[PDB]
Amino acid sequence: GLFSQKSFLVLGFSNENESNIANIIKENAGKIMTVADYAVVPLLGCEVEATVGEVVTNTWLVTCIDYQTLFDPKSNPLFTPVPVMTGMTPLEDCVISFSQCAGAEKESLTFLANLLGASVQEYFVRKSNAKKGMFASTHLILKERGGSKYEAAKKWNLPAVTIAWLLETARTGKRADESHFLIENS
Amino acid sequence: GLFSQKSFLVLGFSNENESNIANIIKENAGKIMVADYAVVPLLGCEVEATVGEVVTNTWLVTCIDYQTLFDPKSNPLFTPVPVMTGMTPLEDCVISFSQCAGAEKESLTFLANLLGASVQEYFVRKSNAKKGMFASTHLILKERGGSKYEAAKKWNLPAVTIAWLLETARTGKRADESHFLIENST
Amino acid sequence: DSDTDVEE
Repeated sequence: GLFSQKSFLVLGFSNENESNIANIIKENAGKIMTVADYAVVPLLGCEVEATVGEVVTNTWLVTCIDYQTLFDPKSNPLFTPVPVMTGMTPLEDCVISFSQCAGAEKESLTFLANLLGASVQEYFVRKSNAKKGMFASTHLILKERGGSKYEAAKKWNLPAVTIAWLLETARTGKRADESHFLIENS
Repeated sequence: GLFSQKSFLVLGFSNENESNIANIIKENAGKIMVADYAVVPLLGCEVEATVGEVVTNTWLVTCIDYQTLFDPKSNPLFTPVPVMTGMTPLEDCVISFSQCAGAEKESLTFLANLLGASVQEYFVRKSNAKKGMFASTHLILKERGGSKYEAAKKWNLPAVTIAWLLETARTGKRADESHFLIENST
Repeated sequence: DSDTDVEE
């Protein structure tokens, strides 16, 4: 099993939600609780008074399972609790598209972006289209230099930023300088 | 240079093709003519003269694209690839690739076509005549991960390893996809 | 994969 020889605490979720999560861990050879290897917590985190090896997110758990790989939680900031300056919405007029992101990582970035007041769009378009129901885009968030959307942003002169821009925005409560997080400089 | 103090021998290419390769080798500091390497077509040709090791232009072009000198044994397209000629085992297949780029991808697409498959950029669930997309039958990739892989799982379509392609190629017989699922790769 | 390239 993927989670074989690993023990888990499932903290921070509703009764129904943690029952599901626990079952998924069990279905992947993990044990539910001495010291547990992992405390699974929601993306934004929660109180963990118990002592555990490391605190990790449901985004870690699910990604790990989706790719049948035990990713080192430190390999992605979404794998451990993400600090968000509560109740702040510094991205209230942004229309964000993601490129190069898939699945649970993408569902989590989406949640964050909405949480900061952004609106997240599947299609990266330069101009609003009411009949089509799409809004002009203002940001593109991506992992690497390349691909259709990246070229479009370059052409349209829209900022193309690494994920760190989004997370720095969340931590501070303030819209990070897009120019410090351009994909061209990574 | 990268091919600093490396002697080469180009074999099996066309009148012009020989020259383009010879050029790109000098252009990265190698010498032409016992040679350190013998560059031959993807399918390999007649090598009488004794050389260090027989590599392919796919290896060559790949090396230059990364500015790294790769071990020829570290990828099966870097050395001549066995193909049972005359066979079109992939006759009815429509193949997408994922996680493959540049020279490697040109070569794999080469072999796929050779076996009589058609190759598409887009992984496509349903044929769309207006869009020009035929429904895909196979995904060929490297790891579990990414949107192409997720569509394959969701669509119940085989997402297989590169070795599926090369084994079909070797025997002229369609490899059993179930023996090459990326889902089971370790 | 610089492009998603997924359809339907």
